[PDB]
Amino acid sequence: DVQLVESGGGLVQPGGSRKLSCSASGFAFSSFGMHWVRQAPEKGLEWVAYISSGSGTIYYADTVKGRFTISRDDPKNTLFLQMTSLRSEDTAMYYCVRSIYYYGSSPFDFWGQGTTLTVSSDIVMTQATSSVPVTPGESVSISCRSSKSLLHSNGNTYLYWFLQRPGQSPQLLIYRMSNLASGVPDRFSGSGSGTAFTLTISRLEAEDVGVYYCMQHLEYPLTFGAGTKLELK
Amino acid sequence: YSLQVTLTLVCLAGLLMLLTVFGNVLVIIAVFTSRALKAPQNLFLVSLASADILVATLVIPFSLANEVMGYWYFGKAWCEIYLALDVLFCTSSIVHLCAISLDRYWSITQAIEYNLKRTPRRIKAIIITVWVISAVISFPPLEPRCEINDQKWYVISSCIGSFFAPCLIMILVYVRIYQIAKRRTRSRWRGRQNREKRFTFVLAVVIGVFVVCWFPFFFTYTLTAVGCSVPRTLFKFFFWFGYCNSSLNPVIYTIFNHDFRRAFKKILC
Amino acid sequence: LRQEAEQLKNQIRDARKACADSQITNNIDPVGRIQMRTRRTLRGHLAKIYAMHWGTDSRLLVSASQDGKLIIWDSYTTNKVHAIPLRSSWVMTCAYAPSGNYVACGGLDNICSIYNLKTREGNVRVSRELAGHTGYLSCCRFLDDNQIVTSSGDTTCALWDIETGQQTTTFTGHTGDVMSLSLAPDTRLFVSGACDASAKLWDVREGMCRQTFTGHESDINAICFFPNGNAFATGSDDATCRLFDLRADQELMTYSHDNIICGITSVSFSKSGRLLLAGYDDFNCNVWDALKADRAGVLAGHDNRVSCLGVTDDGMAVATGSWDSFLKIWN
Amino acid sequence: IAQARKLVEQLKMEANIDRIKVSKAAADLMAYCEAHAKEDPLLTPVPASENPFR
Amino acid sequence: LSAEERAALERSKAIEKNLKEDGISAAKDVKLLLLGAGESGKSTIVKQMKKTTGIVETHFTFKNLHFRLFDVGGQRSERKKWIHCFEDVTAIIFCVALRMHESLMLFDSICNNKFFIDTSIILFLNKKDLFGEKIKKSPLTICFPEYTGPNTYEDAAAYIQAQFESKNRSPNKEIYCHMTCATDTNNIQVVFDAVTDIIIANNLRGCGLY
Ligand SMILES: Cc1cccc([C@H](C)c2c[nH]cn2)c1C
Repeated sequence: DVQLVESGGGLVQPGGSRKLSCSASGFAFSSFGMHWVRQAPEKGLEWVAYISSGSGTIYYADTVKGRFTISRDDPKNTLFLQMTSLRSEDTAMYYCVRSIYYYGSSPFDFWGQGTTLTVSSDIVMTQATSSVPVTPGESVSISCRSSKSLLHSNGNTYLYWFLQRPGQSPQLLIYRMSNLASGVPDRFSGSGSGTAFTLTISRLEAEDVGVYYCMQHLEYPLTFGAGTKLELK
Repeated sequence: YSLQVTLTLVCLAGLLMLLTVFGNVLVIIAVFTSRALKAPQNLFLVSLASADILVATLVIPFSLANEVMGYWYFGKAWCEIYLALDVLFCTSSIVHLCAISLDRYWSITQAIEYNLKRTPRRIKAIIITVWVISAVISFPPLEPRCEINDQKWYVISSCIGSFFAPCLIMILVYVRIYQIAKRRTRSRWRGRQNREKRFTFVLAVVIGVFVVCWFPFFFTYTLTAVGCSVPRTLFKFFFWFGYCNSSLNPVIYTIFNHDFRRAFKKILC
Repeated sequence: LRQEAEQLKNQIRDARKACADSQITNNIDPVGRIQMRTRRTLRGHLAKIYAMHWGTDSRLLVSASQDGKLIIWDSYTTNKVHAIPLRSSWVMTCAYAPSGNYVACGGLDNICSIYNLKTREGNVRVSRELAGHTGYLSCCRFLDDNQIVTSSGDTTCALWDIETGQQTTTFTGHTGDVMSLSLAPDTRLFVSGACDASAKLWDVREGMCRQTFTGHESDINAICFFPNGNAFATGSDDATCRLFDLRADQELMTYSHDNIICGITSVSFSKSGRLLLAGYDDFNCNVWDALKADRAGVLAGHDNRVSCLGVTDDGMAVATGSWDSFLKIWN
Repeated sequence: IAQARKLVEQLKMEANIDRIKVSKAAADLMAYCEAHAKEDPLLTPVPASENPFR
Repeated sequence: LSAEERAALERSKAIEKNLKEDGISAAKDVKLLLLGAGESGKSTIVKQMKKTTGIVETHFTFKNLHFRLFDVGGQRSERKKWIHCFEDVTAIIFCVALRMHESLMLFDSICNNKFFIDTSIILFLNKKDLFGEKIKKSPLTICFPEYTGPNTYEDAAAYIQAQFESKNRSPNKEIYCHMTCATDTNNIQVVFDAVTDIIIANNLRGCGLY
């Protein structure tokens, strides 16, 4: 199948230098736009940087400009990200995510394994509460409060959801807040309005427990919600 | 002075400028958006038509303003520029004609190896080169009676570079092509003889309109420059003849191509 | 006992002649002046093109050309979703799956090629190479995601199974080159063309032709089913479109005009079955009324001849494309 | 021999036809087209708004 | 104007650029189509080069010109329907040898068409030694009317070449000919010369000046 193996991280003193390499296999990497996403060791998600499939368009996060650079080489099937002047805040584990963009596309479909790294306006969405006790066999509802309406003139609703297994790499549930991703049971079903977004899960089971996230794609830069975690009390 | 006839003069000059701009925009529109016409060959014609548009829309107004009032109503600026633009555009036109004829000859002779290199890259490079060389030729020296420069060193070099080399190159190339075509074409003979006479006629008219239009003025300009100065009043007519040729040239190339003429017919009606 | 055949033929001739008795519903208002304009200019191709098809989304259309490239356009924004490089350059047909997951094409290679769209690797590739025919292919259609129906130049039409990869059945009896096979909306019957001015309906399960219609003078080149699934119209090199009904078993409306002297390359109905579109081997796309029998609709351009044209499932727009490598969307 | 043996058997299947009358067939056709004429936009042009093509 | 269809559109532009590059690379070669009639014809030519029931394409290489040669030999179907696609092809190849001379009228039929006209024809007479050894003997016949010529040998060959020709009813057609004995390698060279000649003629016809 598709495998993303990355290992370029390590404990680096503040102000040092390091490089990150995410190796791609099992698919045509040369025709995909590639993403960098990091997660704090305690909680939180954020977007690091994105590189186009043709590498003709580059972006970076607010606190990344002037410190980190990105580059990919197609024949080597690997992405190069350089960590320069790393700070004490940079201690977090990362993720390299693939994407593709055309009509009826599903970006951020497959996620990598991640690397361990240690040291020494724009629309924002909030999720509350972050913990709800649930029982198997009972439907649950999830909502993500957004700031600005995401309904573009194209009739679309640029929003995506995700689910992180406890201790495992996160994966996608609903794309464009209305459709179903591949390999996903039909029980899940996204919903919501232009500004208010609701997630519906019917017949919840003991293997779907985890942490949910909401993410928008209407305008760069990206951002991530607080997240909600479930339990099997 | 032509106190009263200036109305007729300006009317005929405006007619000339509108006709030439009409023909040039028509040929540009025709060469665009036409699958059969799509070929690297036509880029030289496109550049020639563009230079013909710019010369007509720039030089003709100011030259018209001159010699109808007898006074340089503008300031010292920007007459220098004006002269530089006027020589640059004339040389552009001439050397684009040179380049298109040279490319055809290159295509007709040694066909097996040549068809290989006709890539928009090379042809765009040639267009850049011709624009540069024209600009280099036009670069020096960069009541008021701001008239054409007459520097002895500049006049002769500019004259030869603008006229003599392209003319001899056209003569040599087209004589060679006519000889080859006659040799190859040594009961439908009606036929072969008619085709022979027709292509002889078209080559003759193409090589003849250019020379009959440009030879008089450059001949007179070469005269009175370093040699004996015997000018007359018809210098103005000789001057205009160049703009007449600029107006003329686009058609003499568009008429003798069946698919090009069909595209013209479609676009007109 | 061959004379019994030609006596039976006279029997059925008298039968059809008696079962019918132009002068009906002629009082209805004419369609009037109908004019279409170009809205998009799909200018990606390089060489002549032959066939195109509309997806079930009425969004993506695929066309084939001599250069050997299939293009999935975005009719709304004139983009290029995919560009498939072919194995055999020469192609005369293409087809779009109802599920939108597969696309198929074939030509002089005498083999139908089926492609895949949705995959983990995100790149298109072949799926099966159907090789049962010994003549040039004419057109392909998808009964469903698992069965394909095709018509070759061997005077034979065969139904296949992509997963099996073998001819599950074969239809024959036209005694001439069969072209332009079009499935019916019911997806249980279809009618195919022939080189001898004959059309035959076929059964997708039983395996033998049900009816055989005649009456034309020369070769036919196009056929398509009516939206009701109870009729069809056929185009031919005789510059004539003739409408046949299986219930009537006789021609209904012979569309003709003295001025036109040309052939026919493709036809297609409208959403409501009132506009009868067609593509002539000329510099236009003649449009005819359903049953009012008047040469009403005329479309200008483009420069070269016209090969194919196809109406969307919803009727928002129509598409065209021919040997000049340009595709126009008329609304 | 084989061609006649096949054609004779084939022709009776086509002979076994009703046939439905052309008058009522045409009536059904006109009724259907008139009934469905309210949907396709080529007859009556739709407003420029809600048109996917500008 | 929106985030992601911006990426979709740049993908579209990259696809268009790749397509144009592939097209400009592919249209660089030359294409000759040969449709030998009858039997004992094109087999020798195709053998002279140095998954069935379909057209076979042969690729050649000579003086930096690789040739794409198509022979519709296995096509048992009618010519009018599939014959047309070859329209934009530089030169045709015609092979005949040596009664059953319906190929004579077939040549006229292929040379006269509503399209396809403005194309030169390179016809081959691949069986010459067989004809010669047949003509030393007196068949004779000749099963033609008013031949009224010498029996052997170049005279009869020239009369045959005058026949099977002269049916060109259009100008600007350059019909070629050759004397192939099924044992010579000169066929590639003469084909190359014919191709070069028709390219020059074409180019001259293009402004043209013809
Ligand atoms: C050297 C040179 C360059 C450009 C133009 C000209 C002539 C005088 C002219 C002016 N107006 C149109 N033709 C010359 C001589």
